[PDB]
Formats: sequence, C-alpha cells, structure tokens
Amino acid sequence: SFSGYLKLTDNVYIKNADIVEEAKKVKPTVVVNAANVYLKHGGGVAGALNKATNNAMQVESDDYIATNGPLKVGGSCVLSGHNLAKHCLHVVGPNVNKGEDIQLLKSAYENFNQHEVLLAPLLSAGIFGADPIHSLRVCVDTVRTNVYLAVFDKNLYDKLVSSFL
Ligand SMILES: C[C@H](NC(=O)C1CCCC1)C(=O)O
Repeated sequence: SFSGYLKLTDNVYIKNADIVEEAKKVKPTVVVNAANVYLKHGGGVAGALNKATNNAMQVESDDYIATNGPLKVGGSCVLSGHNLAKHCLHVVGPNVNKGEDIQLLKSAYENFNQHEVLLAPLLSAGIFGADPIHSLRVCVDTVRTNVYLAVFDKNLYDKLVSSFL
C-alpha cells in the first residue's frame, strides 16, 4: 500500500510527506500519533491528525483519559484511527522542552513492536524538542516491525537520509 518510500533498513522506510495526507491516502492499519500523556492534541502531528478527524480523535481521547488517567511518558494506547487508519497508536515520546528523559525515547519506540506495520512520525522530533537524527537512530535500533516514517520537513528529510549510517 505504501509508495515512494526510501528503504533505510530491513524494516524501516522513510518519505518526505505530510502524515495526515499519507494516512488519508493509504488508510493504514495503524497510524502513530505523537501524543502527550494527557492526549491533548493541540499542535504538531497530534494537532494535525486530530483536526483531520474533525476533533473526533480529541473527543475519544478525553473519554479515554476520564476512564484511565494519563499515559506514562514512553507509553501508548490504541484508539480508533477514525477516517485516517483502522487504529491510532498514541505514543508518548519524551518532550525535551518539558525536561523529560531522552532515554525514554527507546521505551516509546518499543510500543511499535506490538504492530506488524505502522505509518509513523519520528518520535520526540518537532515540538517535542529532541534531535530528529537521534530519533531516527533510536527508531532503527529499536523497532523490528515494518515502520513507514513520514517526515514533514523536506530539508530535515534530506538531512536524515544523507546522514544515515
Ligand atoms: C517533526 C519533524 N521536524 C523537525 O524535527 C524539525 C523542526 C522544524 C522542521 C524540522 C518533521 O518534519 O517530521
């Protein structure tokens, strides 16, 4: 189903794409959201995915938090993918801008191993403040399932590919 990806490893693929447009096109089994512990989808990938669901993701998420409380940094939950995917795997990477431990990025990527194939952003990149080059490295060294990474920024995509070891 996924097209135009560059193969980085046996199981990691990358594309310069808007993950919302990619999800609407592919309708993958799992789209990963760059979530926070409260599932407050305000900005970045979460804000964009939520806006694409006409706020249905946020309504569902508020019910999930009311029942279960917040997620842990490094944790995840599976909720509906709405009009974007069969499921959305909300994964909380550490937010460096809130002083969270970058070592939790590996724990965050381990959630991907519970799903055979996923469309995902780089965890903790963007407004979460971590180095995206380091996020890709942790992704490659942690995820064993098939992960299709969508990198929004062209300049960052080129830098990630050209510096990939
Ligand atoms: C989230 C990621 N962007 C970044 O980490 C940089 C922050 C500004 C643009 C590059 C991306 O494009 O997928």
